[PDB]
Amino acid sequence: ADLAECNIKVMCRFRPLNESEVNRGDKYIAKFQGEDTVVIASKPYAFDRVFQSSTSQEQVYNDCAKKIVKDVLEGYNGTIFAYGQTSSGKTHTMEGKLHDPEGMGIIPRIVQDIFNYIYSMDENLEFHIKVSYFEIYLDKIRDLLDVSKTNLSVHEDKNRVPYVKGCTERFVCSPDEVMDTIDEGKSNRHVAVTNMNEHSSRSHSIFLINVKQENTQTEQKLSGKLYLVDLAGSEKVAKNINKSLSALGNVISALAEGSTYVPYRDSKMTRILQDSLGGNCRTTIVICCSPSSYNESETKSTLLFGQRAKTIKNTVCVNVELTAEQWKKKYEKEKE
Ligand SMILES: Nc1ncnc2c1ncn2[C@@H]1O[C@H](COP(=O)(O)OP(=O)(O)O)[C@@H](O)[C@H]1O
Ligand SMILES: [Mg+2]
Repeated sequence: ADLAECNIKVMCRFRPLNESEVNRGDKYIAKFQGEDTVVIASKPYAFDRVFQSSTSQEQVYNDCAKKIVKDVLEGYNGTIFAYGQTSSGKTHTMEGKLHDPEGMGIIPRIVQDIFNYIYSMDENLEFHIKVSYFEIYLDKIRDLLDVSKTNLSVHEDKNRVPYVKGCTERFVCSPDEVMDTIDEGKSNRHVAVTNMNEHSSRSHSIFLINVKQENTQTEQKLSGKLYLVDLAGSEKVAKNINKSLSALGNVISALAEGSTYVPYRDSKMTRILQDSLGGNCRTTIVICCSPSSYNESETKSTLLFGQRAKTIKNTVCVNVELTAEQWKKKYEKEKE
């Protein structure tokens, strides 16, 4: 009818072994079945989809993000975030070779698709797309489009949904504008960072696409937020090196158990993704793993996080906006 309940989608992507791993006695320990199951230590883990090391960027996008883009275009909130220990393949998955047609990742592909669609519709559909690009490090938000603001606050919008107050919101009209924006952010992130390899492994990168469209015929306004997240490393020290990752794990556990209380507040990361996790949003998590034997423990660890998240259910619905005028017309036609 109106709204529907849906599970969080969880895709597991293994990457091929790197030079480093090959040089040691590292052996490929992932055994594949069908295309939804992977075996590690004579144990099966079934997901919505399992991607082998040979799976191309393009394949991942089609099986994972293309659908999200379609929902967002329909007025749905969607989220996609990569999860896994450092070097498992999160950035490669979400970003890839930003401008390489064959090597680019989910984000740049989603950007092209959004505009391909728009350029297809008639003039009756008017889209207003603004983007934001910030990062969360040590529980503090920095705007990648304006690095001078380094500790932005999370507030609630008019519809009581979490949002980074005061973060840059660029209005874009073409893919190119979004790409330049993304290049601008990648670049500023280096400022005041004394070691990008370590920094990025320990920080959260969030790219937000706010899509608002209005139909002149139907007189309806739809709006959907699209979070594309490149989480910090899930590896442990005894416990998660990233407290924010401990939070994400607790939130995921609470939801998966059906507990009335969910610790979203433990970190602003989990507060920003509050709607993505248990709310009005179509979320897809891509857990990234190393097929390496040297990494077997972190992998099982990652596979479990995926198995829990998979059991969570959201109650989503299109996000329509009506004026008091439009609202009453319908109210009357219904109050009949
Ligand atoms: N699926 C993959 N296929 C080929 N190379 C990959 C794949 N995933 C990761 N890599 C490579 O592995 C290294 C780890 O990359 P990255 O995605 O940035 O890891 P993470 O973001 O999880 O720390 C990089 O050099 C990257 O290009
Ligand atoms: Mg990374």
